[PDB]
Amino acid sequence: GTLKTSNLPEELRKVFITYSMD
Amino acid sequence: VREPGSQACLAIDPLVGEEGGAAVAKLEPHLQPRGQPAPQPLHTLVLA
Repeated sequence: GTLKTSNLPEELRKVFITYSMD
Repeated sequence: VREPGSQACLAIDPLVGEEGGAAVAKLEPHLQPRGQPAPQPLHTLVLA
């Protein structure tokens, strides 16, 4: 296929994860 | 009596553009493989 690249600014690259011990 | 020659009914058929239509495209992200030497979390221990 053909390749594509996202313009996602670094500010939108931040992620937060919440979980439990198991 | 009258003849339908001039007034004949009309059928219809669309001029479909499917022959020249673009296709739907599926995207797949090229994962940075861990099979290749990708980095790992540096779980640290202390030698006391």
